[PDB]
Amino acid sequence: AEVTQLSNGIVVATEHNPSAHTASVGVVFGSGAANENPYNNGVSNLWKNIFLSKENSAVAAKEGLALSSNISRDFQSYIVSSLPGSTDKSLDFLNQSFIQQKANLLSSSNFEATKKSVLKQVQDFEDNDHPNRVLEHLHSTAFQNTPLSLPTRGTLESLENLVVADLESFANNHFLNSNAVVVGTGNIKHEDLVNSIESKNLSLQTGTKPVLKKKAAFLGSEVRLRDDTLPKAWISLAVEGEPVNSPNYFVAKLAAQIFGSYNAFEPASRLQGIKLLDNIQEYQLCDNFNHFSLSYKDSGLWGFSTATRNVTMIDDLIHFTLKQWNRLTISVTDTEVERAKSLLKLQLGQLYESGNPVNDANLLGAEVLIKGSKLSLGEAFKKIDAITVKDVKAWAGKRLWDQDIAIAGTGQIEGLLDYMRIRSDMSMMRW
Amino acid sequence: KSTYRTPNFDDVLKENNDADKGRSYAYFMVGAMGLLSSAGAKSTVETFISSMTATADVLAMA
Amino acid sequence: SSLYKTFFKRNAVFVGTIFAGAFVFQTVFDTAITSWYENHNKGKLWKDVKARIAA
Ligand SMILES: CCCCCCCCCCCO[C@@H]1O[C@H](CO)[C@@H](O[C@H]2O[C@H](CO)[C@@H](O)[C@H](O)[C@H]2O)[C@H](O)[C@H]1O
Repeated sequence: AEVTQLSNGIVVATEHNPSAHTASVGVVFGSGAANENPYNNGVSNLWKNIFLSKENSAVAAKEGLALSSNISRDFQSYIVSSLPGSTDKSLDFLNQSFIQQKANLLSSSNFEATKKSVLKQVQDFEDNDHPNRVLEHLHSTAFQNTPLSLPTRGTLESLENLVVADLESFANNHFLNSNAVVVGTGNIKHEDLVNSIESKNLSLQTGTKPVLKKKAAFLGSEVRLRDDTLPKAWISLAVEGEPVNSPNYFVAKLAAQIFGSYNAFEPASRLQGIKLLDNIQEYQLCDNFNHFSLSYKDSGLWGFSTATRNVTMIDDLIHFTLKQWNRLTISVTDTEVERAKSLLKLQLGQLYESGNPVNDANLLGAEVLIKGSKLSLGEAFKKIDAITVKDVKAWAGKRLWDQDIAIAGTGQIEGLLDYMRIRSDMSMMRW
Repeated sequence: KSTYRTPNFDDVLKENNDADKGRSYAYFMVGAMGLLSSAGAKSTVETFISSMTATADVLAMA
Repeated sequence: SSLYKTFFKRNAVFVGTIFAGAFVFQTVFDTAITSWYENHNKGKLWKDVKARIAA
């Protein structure tokens, strides 16, 4: 439970844990899909793919190292996992790929083979992963003509028109030192890693800063991807949520826990202490749903996603769900809040403390890049337990009550009513 | 064309410097319509109800 | 318009306030119209004719 972070020439962040069996090392840059353009959209995802290319991956496999990368909206990460003893050989492969081979990975035979793979990759996503496809379009319409609208995997049209030069241009503008953080998770000590880093000098493009842009903004709107050939309807609906480092960061996440997630086929899920379940189970309004409180640097999204085969009652699904959310402003109970606290801790714990260091790296990296530090799991619980019904009400009355929404859906959505009908349900009539 | 590239709505969208601009106008209109309707309904109801009160020709002072 | 946000603050006007304002309107509006009407017809009214009579 130690969050150590020091700065020499580069900012080093680590979180050591005795028993772990393995150690993960990697660099996390403060720029992701939110930094791209509509035309070079997908460059970051492309970088990730060559970094994991058969060539670069085989070089690490001989050495007994495993590679992992993750492209997000606000950040980007390249991670190498190793045994606690080879904590130095991971750094050799890291530097060898970001300075030495930052020209060998970009060969005309490797690039074309990779491009052909991310194309079949992004295509497969759009053709079959409907729930994530819908969630991606939700960001697209909610944050249209703004940084958060760009999809992480990039679009097919911007991808196929991408060249080696675009990779370089992005790398020379974002893979900078002032826009990076070296992260180490597993079991290795902070002093053990910082020494191996401060050993090898050479700045390489120091003092250089990444380009600036315009602030992200939420726009109440919708995108309907109707497709009657699909056997279900997948929808996602949300309001402007909370950005990371917001006073209500936790109040929002708790609010989403109150309604939680559901799976009609799992006996135990049908028994949860969620009032909404009394309404949706009678006629089986859906196969599943899940609420979320997505947070990013400039903004976020609070809402839910759902999947259903009850195509003639989608209006009841949306109506009952929105009536429940109305409650947060006027009648949420003490016990609902308390149930949420307990469940929020359990989920927040299971995330922050998993038996996998690669997840730890992403969580640590993403946090330190935005606030310059990481809030300890024990510190979070103190904030969570401090939330009162009055807090949730004040939050809901500002973020949910009579506020614009963003909608996205695909499949048999003929039954999903017009925007104004959904929007009207964001409140209730009163004397 | 990619579905992720939202068409242009610039001609319709208001340059958001005053977030609750359209809301305040809509709610004032809706509120004023509700006001004048209620007064109209009240006047209509009273007109019909008063037609049943003693007629001008039957108020003879004996 | 910030004039709206001072009284109702981003929320719509509620029925009670609408009904209350309607009763007020009815009285005010009627006097305003009757006044204008009688003034516009000054000289023609019975009130005016009675003033010119003495019996
Ligand atoms: C037919 C005879 C005519 C009778 C009179 C006509 C009807 C007049 C109704 C007047 C007010 O009715 C009023 O409507 C507004 C919406 O417009 C409601 O407001 C509700 O929706 C609005 C809009 O999303 C929200 O901002 C608000 O917080 C919510 O309470 C209010 O609670 C209700 O009280």
